[PDB]
Amino acid sequence: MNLTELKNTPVSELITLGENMGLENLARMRKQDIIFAILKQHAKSGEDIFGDGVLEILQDGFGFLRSADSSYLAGPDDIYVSPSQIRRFNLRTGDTISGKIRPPKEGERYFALLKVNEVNFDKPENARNKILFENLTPLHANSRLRMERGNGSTEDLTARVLDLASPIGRGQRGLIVAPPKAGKTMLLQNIAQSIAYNHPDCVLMVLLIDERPEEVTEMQRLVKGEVVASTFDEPASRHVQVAEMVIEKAKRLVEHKKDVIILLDSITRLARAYNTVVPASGKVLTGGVDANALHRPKRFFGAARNVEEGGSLTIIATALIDTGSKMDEVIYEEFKGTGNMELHLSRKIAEKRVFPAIDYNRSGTRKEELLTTQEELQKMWILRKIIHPMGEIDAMEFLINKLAMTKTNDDFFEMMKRS
Amino acid sequence: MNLTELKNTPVSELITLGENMGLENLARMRKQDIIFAILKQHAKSGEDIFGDGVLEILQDGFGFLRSADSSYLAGPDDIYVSPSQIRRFNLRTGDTISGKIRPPKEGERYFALLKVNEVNFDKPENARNKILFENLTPLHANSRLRMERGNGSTEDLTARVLDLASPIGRGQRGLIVAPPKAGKTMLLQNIAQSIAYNHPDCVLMVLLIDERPEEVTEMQRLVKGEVVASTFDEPASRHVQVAEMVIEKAKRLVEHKKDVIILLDSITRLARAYNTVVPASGKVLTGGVDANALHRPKRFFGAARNVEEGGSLTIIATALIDTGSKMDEVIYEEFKGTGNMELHLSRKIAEKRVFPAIDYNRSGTRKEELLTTQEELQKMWILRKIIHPMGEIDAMEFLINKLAMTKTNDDFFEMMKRS
Amino acid sequence: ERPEEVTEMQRLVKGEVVASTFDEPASRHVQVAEMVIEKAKRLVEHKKDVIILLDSITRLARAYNTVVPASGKVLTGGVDANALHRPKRFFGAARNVEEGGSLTIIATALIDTGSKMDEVIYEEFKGTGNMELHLSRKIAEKRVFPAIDYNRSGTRKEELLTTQEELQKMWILRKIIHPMGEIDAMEFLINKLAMTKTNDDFFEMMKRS
Amino acid sequence: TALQQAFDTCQNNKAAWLQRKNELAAAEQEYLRLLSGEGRNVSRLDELRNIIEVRKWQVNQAAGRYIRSHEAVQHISIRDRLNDFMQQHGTALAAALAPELMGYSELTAIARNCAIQRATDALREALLSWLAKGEKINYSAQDSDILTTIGFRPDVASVDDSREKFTPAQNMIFSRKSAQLASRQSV
Ligand SMILES: Nc1ncnc2c1ncn2[C@@H]1O[C@H](COP(=O)(O)OP(=O)(O)OP(=O)(O)O)[C@@H](O)[C@H]1O
Ligand SMILES: Nc1ncnc2c1ncn2[C@@H]1O[C@H](COP(=O)(O)OP(=O)(O)OP(=O)(O)O)[C@@H](O)[C@H]1O
Ligand SMILES: [Mg+2]
Ligand SMILES: [Mg+2]
Repeated sequence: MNLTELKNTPVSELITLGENMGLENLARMRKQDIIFAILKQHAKSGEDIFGDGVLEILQDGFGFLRSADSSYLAGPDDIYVSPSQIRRFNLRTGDTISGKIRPPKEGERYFALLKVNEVNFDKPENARNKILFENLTPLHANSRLRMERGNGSTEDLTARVLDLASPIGRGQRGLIVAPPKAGKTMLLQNIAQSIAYNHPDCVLMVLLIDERPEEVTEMQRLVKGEVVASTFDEPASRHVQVAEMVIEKAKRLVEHKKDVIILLDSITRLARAYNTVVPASGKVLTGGVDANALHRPKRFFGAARNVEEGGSLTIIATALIDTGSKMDEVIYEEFKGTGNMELHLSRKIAEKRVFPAIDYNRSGTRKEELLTTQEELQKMWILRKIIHPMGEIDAMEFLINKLAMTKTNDDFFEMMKRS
Repeated sequence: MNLTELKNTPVSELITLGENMGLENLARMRKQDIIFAILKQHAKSGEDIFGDGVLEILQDGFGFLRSADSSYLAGPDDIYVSPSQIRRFNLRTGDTISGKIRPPKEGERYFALLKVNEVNFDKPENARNKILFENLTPLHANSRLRMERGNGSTEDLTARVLDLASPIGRGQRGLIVAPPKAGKTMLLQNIAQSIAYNHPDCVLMVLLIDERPEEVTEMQRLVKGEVVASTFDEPASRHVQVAEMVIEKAKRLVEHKKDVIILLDSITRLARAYNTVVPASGKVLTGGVDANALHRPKRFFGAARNVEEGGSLTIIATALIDTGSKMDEVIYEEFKGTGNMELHLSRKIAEKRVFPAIDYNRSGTRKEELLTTQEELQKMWILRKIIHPMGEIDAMEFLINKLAMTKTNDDFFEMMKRS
Repeated sequence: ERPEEVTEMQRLVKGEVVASTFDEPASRHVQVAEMVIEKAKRLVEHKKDVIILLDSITRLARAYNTVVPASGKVLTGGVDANALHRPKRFFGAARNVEEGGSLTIIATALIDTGSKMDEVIYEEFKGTGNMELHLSRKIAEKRVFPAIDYNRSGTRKEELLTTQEELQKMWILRKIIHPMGEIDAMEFLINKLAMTKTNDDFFEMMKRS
Repeated sequence: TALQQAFDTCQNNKAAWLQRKNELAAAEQEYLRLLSGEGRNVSRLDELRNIIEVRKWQVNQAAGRYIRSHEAVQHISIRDRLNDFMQQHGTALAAALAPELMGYSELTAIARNCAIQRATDALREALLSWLAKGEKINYSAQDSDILTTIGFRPDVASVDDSREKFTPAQNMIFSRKSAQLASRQSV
């Protein structure tokens, strides 16, 4: 068989089929151990097995190959890759690999690679002639992503007002400022599913770090696209490793003319993990945070750009404020104006039973002219001018009850001027 | 010979039984030595001997069976088990094993096991075929837990406000942010006794860390459910090992379709023990906490979850604040977002002779809309809206003077909404 | 302690007092402390009430730390886990026996001595006792003694120790003395109770004048 | 026949309250004997004061429980007597207050409650006549003897000690005092 179908199955049928084929008392061990034993038995039987995953290289070329479904766990099922084929094919970290896998022999405990049939959904020789991500020229978000599904979903409202507040374009830098208990997770999953529905072509990735396991599994269930999530149980080292793996996979994939967007929940937690994972540089910013450590999140957050040659990498991230700690405000101030698109969430607007809890007056976008049309831009700026004089309570409730009396956004666009 | 009640019973009848056959002067050594001596004397006469315990494996398979009622002390009464039978009958850490016990021979001083007649409170045949706890997919809380006893007891009043403050659900990580002198101990034992008196089917466990012996024995003689209390006597090694063994036992019990609720007090002391027991990793955070000193508490606290089928494990832990220690502050800060519900024990409420000290405006719950009925849900919402504006002292007074005069929670709702 | 204090105590106290100056090494202190605590344990085993005054826990812990073998894990300030576990057995004997006898331990601790490990082990000893009272340098500077701080001091579960009316008196005193500062409240209470004869008379003259 | 059980409960509550009263008196007398006994004994004096405090608290609790049992006995006797009398003379007083109860029949809840309260005030005005003239009346002869045993309302000795009220915290701490008293008395 292949690792692809083995990984994405509940352990029930897996253990039943393992018992039917017959390995051992295969109940009391890890799922990765069960998969390893099944693969060992199948290899001993004599049938060839395919393999696929995402490749990473250590500091000495000791290459590993992990799987996205298992959240890049360092289990025994990871494929070993020697530096020989790494140099022969001139591959690096983040290159998706698939091909024949060599069963392990004596002296090693990891499955090896016989041959690779394709790399990053492309031929091994064709993908070699590609330039690095940093060699491209950034450009503004020319294309427009619309969150309106068009089916008039009753829960689509949170997305609709977003198009009326912050237009979304490919290759932009998105940041979200949200206090705790602001309904940001549901908004993010709504955005992800709207993107998957309206734009099935673009590759969707959702990254979760140090989140609750229930949130992780509901992200897995709800999102049709693949979602990578590392919980808080593992130390910050694994969070750093998985974040680097995801960002480098996105960088390697965008060169194949793929529009890739990735979620970041949250930038503050990733920055904290970077701060607590790196050694002290001798200079510490006030409060107890290393200034040098903040260089690491930028590498993750500075890749949001649009490429004229093709492809567009988009980073949409959320940030935490008023959490009671001092780190969150320091991270917010560090990432104050580093992104070209920001969306504000507020707590007082959330505690009055109106959602989404978007602060329309403060939240905004940059370079809307080249991103959307003209007349719609003028009409929405007129709407913003109407919203501005009043506060956030009346404006938000008014917008919510006005967007609920019709279905089509175009119909809403043609009703305020008539009255 | 069902050594359970032999260990449970006090020392007077044990001394009389030991002196029945004139076993020298056994009123001087430890209880474990007395039990070992009487067990060897009964075994030497040829009668069959039975024993039960909780399994903990060493680094070489030299497994030990500890006694729950002995506070998991590493005394001579622990039952030795060989790796061979562990592999044959599929034994793991935290499992409960009962059966025939082999008398020791020359070369060893610990009782072995002849044949186990029960493991994990069911047949050993189907016990070996069980799914690991971490392999089960987590979910959100589904079953509501009512802290109200319903008998209108004056002691239940505080529990009543708990149902009005934050509902308790299965697989819910609960935080009790309680500074010293906040009345959390009797609140915790009230919660435990309410759970025992309202949900006898659900397995109730209480965990005490480095607590004074008087409180330990008060808890032991108060709650009918069994309580594990690592006292203030032993060093951090025993605390961390007993915490690991009890959490493994809880996982093993919940793997068998059993609901388990564990109360812990306090998580700050457990984190302190983990920090002082972990070897230095070379990266020290502010407050003298290692970079890996949080891995163990995070892994312990993230265990609680609601599985897709079977029993659920729920952890309620108490965290201290304003103790004058910076590491307490940092562990509380890193433990803020890891729980889906928390109650604040406001200090200012304590000195006003109004109890329980609940900062109702600050405290809250998450995902409660999918837990309770929508009618009482919106009733709680309007109650929260009513209580939100005014201060904590007067809100607590207004809640107490009207909840004490009524009978039950729904009666309180009816009387407050009729006026 | 110095020989002066131990000699004046032994010539001033009524019951027998165990003492050991610093002229002897730390091992002498360790052995005398352990033998005293186990002797008191035996005395309370024989259903006899025994009270142990400890002065001071910080110095005893320091001696234990200096004498304990290193287990390879040393905390900040040159303190080991066993270095604090050894004095823990001496300090944790305070408990009550329901069928007869009692073993009460009252101990003093040193802070602001110029060594940070002193306050570290004080913090480790912050939540181990059910009764605490502090002494402030500034209160003693004003030459008013004892330099006790009423707001800071407290007793855990003092309701069971005293009666209801004494509890009411204690808590009305708490409410009266809590708002104002420490030195002014201390001098006010000491001068208002100085003219009295007994505590009950003071309570009676303050409750309704 | 639950009236007999209620009467027995009231009687044993009264006996327990009398036991509490006499033991409290014994504690008070021994305490006052020790007051003039001299020789300090501060710990003994404090423990005896705690003993007498818990004794008087449990005396108050027993008196309150006895009063509650007595009033429950009165209520059950009243309801049983009224039930049997209504089964004996229902029609006469049903026709005395006829029109409201005849129009009652089947109506809405508000109308039914209004009719019930109209009947209650009508019978109040009816009973006011004998409330004014008020000749002497004795207990029902069927079960007078039990009513003879309880007689009138509970005596002043059972109510003079129930004047004060205790907050739930007081109840909890005094229950702890009683529990430790029992634990130390058992040994
Ligand atoms: N439109 C809405 N209708 C009903 N409930 C809503 C709506 N928007 C938000 N909520 C409520 O807001 C709550 C906030 O929980 P949620 O998990 O979404 O928070 P978050 O802002 O993502 O952050 P965190 O999970 O860290 O608290 C949800 O439990 C949900 O019940
Ligand atoms: N419902 C209540 N009614 C009356 N008193 C209460 C109530 N709840 C708490 N208290 C008081 O709160 C005090 C707190 O004592 P306790 O030692 O148990 O507190 P804790 O919060 O567990 O913390 P710590 O043990 O560190 O002091 C108790 O002595 C008790 O008098
Ligand atoms: Mg969220
Ligand atoms: Mg406590």
